[PDB]
Amino acid sequence: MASFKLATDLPEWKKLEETYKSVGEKFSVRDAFAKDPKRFEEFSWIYKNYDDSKILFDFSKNLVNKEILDQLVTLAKEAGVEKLRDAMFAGDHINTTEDRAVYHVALRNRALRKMPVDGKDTAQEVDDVLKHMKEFSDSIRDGSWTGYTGKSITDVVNIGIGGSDLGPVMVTEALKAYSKPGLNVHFISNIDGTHTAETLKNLNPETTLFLIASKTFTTAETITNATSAKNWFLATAKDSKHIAKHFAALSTNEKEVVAFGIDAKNMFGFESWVGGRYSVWSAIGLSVAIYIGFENFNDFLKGAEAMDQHFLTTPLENNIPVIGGLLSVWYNNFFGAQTHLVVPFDQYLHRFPAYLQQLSMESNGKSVTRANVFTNYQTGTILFGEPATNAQHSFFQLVHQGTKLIPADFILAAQSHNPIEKNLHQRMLASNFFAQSEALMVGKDEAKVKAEGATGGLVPHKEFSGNRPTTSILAQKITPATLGSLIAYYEHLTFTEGAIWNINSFDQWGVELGKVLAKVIGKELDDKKAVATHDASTNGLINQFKEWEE
Amino acid sequence: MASFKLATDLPEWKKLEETYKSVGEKFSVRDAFAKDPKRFEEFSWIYKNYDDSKILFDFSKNLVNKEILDQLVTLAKEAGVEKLRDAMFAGDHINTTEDRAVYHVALRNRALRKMPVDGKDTAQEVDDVLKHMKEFSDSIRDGSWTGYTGKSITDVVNIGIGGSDLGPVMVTEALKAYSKPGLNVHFISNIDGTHTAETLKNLNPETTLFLIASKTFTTAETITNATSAKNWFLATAKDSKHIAKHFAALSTNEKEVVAFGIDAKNMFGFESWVGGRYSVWSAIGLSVAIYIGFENFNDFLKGAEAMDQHFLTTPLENNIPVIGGLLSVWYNNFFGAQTHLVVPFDQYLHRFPAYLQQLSMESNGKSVTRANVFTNYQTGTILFGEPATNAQHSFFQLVHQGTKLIPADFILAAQSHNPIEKNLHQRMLASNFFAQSEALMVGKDEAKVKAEGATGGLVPHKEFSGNRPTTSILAQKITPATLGSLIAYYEHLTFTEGAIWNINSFDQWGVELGKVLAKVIGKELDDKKAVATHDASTNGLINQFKEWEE
Ligand SMILES: O=C(O)[C@@H](O)[C@H](O)[C@H](O)COP(=O)(O)O
Ligand SMILES: O=C(O)[C@@H](O)[C@H](O)[C@H](O)COP(=O)(O)O
Ligand SMILES: CNCC[C@H](O)c1cccs1
Ligand SMILES: CNCC[C@H](O)c1cccs1
Ligand SMILES: OC[C@H]1CC[C@H](CO)CC1
Ligand SMILES: OC[C@H]1CC[C@H](CO)CC1
Ligand SMILES: [Cl-]
Ligand SMILES: [Cl-]
Repeated sequence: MASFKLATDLPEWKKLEETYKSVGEKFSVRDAFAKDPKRFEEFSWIYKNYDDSKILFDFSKNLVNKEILDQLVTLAKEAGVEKLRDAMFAGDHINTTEDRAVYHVALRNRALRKMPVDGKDTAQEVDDVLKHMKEFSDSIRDGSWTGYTGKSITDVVNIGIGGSDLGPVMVTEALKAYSKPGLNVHFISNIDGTHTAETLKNLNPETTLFLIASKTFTTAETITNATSAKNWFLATAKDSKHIAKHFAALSTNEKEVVAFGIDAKNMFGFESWVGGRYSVWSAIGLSVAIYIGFENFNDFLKGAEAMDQHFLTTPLENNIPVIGGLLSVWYNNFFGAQTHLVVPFDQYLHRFPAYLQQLSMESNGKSVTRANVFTNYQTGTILFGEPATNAQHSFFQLVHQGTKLIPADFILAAQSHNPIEKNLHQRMLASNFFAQSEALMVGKDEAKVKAEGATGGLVPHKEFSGNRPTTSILAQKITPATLGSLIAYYEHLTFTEGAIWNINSFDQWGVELGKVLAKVIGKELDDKKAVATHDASTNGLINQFKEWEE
Repeated sequence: MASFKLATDLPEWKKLEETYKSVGEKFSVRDAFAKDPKRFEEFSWIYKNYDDSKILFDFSKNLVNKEILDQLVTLAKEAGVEKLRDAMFAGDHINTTEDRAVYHVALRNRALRKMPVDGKDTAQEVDDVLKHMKEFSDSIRDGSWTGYTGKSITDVVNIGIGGSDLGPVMVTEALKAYSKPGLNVHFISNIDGTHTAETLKNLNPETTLFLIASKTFTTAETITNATSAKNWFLATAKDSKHIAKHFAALSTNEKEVVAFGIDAKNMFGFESWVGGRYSVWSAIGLSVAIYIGFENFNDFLKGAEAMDQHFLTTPLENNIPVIGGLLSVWYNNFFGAQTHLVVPFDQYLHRFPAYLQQLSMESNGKSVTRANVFTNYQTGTILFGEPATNAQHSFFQLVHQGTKLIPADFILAAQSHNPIEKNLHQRMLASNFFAQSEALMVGKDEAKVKAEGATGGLVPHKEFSGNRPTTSILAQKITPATLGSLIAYYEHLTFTEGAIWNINSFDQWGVELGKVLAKVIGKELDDKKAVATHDASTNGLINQFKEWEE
């Protein structure tokens, strides 16, 4: 139970509103650098990972100074961010609406610290699943697990949706440099039959392995997809005994897995206290272990663990995910910026924004606090993004010259996995990273536009305001460990935001509703009659569909 | 030159502010349907395509009624939307800042209407490029254009970025059902050397054709990529005489193409008046014509042409792209919603939101009007999305239960290209389409939550406000023609928004800045000394990079 009801009840909230009007609204980043020669040092932090690799988190181009950050830290203290964090790590049931622990941090407890739920350590139970994952993924990779005709597996198809899909997708794409030729992964997720048809069309049943990924093992889309995949498999295999070499399950529900025809020995389990959008660290990450090997997957976990330790043990004023979360609150609640842009200067990370979009928005898109009252202040932001340099050629127009503040995170690795042409591409990429954040800060004034040759009415069109904020995140290399730390950064940022707003970051009563009105209409689409059971728009759309369907 | 300075000073703007306060803010969509039994008919329009196929645009779950829509139409008349549209179609130089025509509509002039720029008809000149495109794409597909060892082309690699990349990507993905076995397309765009390395590593130089897609033929990323691709090609082919069978260009700049080593005969041309984000209809679409055949590409153009005719000839109150644009203004400028969500219930259309994100934000992210003064009101929204059903399990939590208004467009085809399992998947997909928009409108009140079994503090967490607006777009089938119409709808919606805001939707001075910013720093990355020529953050980031680079 909550120590306060509303974020607006915390004394520092009004003080921040007043600082916004006196200092924040008209904040000049150019002036801040001129006032404070040490600003880069003061507003950048080096994170050291467990493997002694490093990531620089530079917040110094944000609309923040010492006064503002000190106030945000006081707000975090008033909100009990540390109390809630500590309860999370203690295994307390801080998912109050589902009455569940929130223990993705236990999934990556590779040190085997005591991490109890309901007074019982989880360290060994988690480790045992990882050992099963190692054994199975090793046998897929070395050919000792063969298909029904005695061939090594060449293609692994994950079937799942939401938290049972997007993490596997994003992480296999991100760490594809660590894959091996001849072993491919695929991801079926949409119920749209296109997804199944296009994915399976050119695969060989004899050498394809399915992972059916579902926490509940009841999700409409996933079980239907999995059934259609089984039918494809059997169209060639022509005997149900062959299923056992070709289908495994990633779930919390052993009874429903067995009911589907998968042997319990090929179920990779996890617990209720793993949220889908926090699940890639669990059995749900099996596709990643198969694609890049268990040891790389373990390194990914250890990266998360090291960031967890940083979050747990660091005073707020130097705690990197907390700082990111405080700046998000600053922009969301005081500037009224509705969005948060994440731009990886990295093609492997092309699905990173999409993954973070689920993490962030599904966590923090809430209107009710832990005191069970409605928020009349803003909660979760809308997170979006695409990789650079492409984004620079497209919606960066609006980032630079539009009327909306869009706080932005830019991410670059100093070293490429693909340093082709003697690192020419990489140097060009990095130059863009530095130059874009610089430009967003410094802008281009009327005098400069004139000096560059514009006259008369053209001039204002070529001006740039500057003072457009960015956070720059520079890693040495996007290894498994680094990616693990980067995701955990955003997990704990998300945590911080939710703690300040006093929401439950860990339920999802909208995604849960997502299965009820659809079943009602599904049955109406199976009947022949025109429908009149809904509002006129829903009826009209259904009836028009009925006239146009096959 | 403009007939007004600022949208806020059009007479109807202050009237719409008063209507927002009195009727708009607290608008009840449920009450609207109860008051008007004909609401679905009054606020939905069937669009008829040139091939007699249809698309239903249902706006009736929006926060709009006759009073509001009539005021928005008056606003459009005061802003001179029709006069600017007519000037666009006349070939006038409405891109005032670059002194260019805006003539993507001429690209899809299959009717060969008189469409002049600078007083000279473009119809035959456009048509002649399309004839070249047909000839070449036919020759790729029929194996008469062979590689340097006499083999059919199997892989076509477009190299380009932004406007020269995202349309080809999105449309080849969208129309993949119309492709043929054994002829694949790929898209290199990022400067990041990963993009080139991963795309080329398993292709055969003997059967790979490159299209270098660049309006200017000077873009740094594209020319660098193209050079690296030529190096890869020559590593196997050895003799540069073989380049003529493997490299073609899509460009306005013949001199630079020929300087690169591409024969002028293998340039597919277009003109200055094609903006990149409006360019897939031009030579830039050659990869589409190769992948799906010229006839399908031509059908795509004819769908756009039909929607152009609708936009040109329809009174504002019944003009479908104008209505969409008026609603956008309503939400952006009166409700203060910063975002616009686009969700295709269609996996083929997975890259459709990203394409629209460029179209929309790059067009309308501006702060200066055609009277060359700064705005005192919001312009372009932030457009985002992913396909459903994935999105329902990603971020729809926030759409349903968060604190932000997010106008959403949902798109479904009645018929799938892949009606597997006797259309089971398709019926399930459709059910979701109808149910999600219904749910966003109806919500779920406190009493219903109690009736469903929640007590005490759990109750508010399970409430849904409803009155969350959607637009539903139901097509018969996403054919080439349908997709052409759909993109043109969003082009003309974008046009409408910009016309009301009095901005130039057709320049992109932030994208142009980005293309000259990186070279300065690139030269500093080539020296190995530490740098102190910038602000302390930019210096700090460059210097840390230098410490960490290979
Ligand atoms: O975030 C969520 O809870 C949803 O995306 C789930 O992750 C998705 O609905 C799949 O649920 P399950 O894993 O139970 O099949
Ligand atoms: O929208 C734009 O203008 C950009 O995205 C361009 O398409 C991109 O910069 C590539 O330009 P070009 O086609 O001249 O290579
Ligand atoms: C072989 N599978 C064992 C699964 C294990 O019992 C579980 C772990 C977590 C939930 S269920
Ligand atoms: C064979 N290529 C000719 C290209 C033609 O001249 C052009 C058309 C549009 C711009 S340039
Ligand atoms: O073309 C591949 C497709 C896969 C799913 C089956 C399901 O019956 C149909 C064939
Ligand atoms: O591995 C494929 C890669 C492609 C680009 C060339 C550029 O030199 C290097 C090899
Ligand atoms: Cl297990
Ligand atoms: Cl041509």
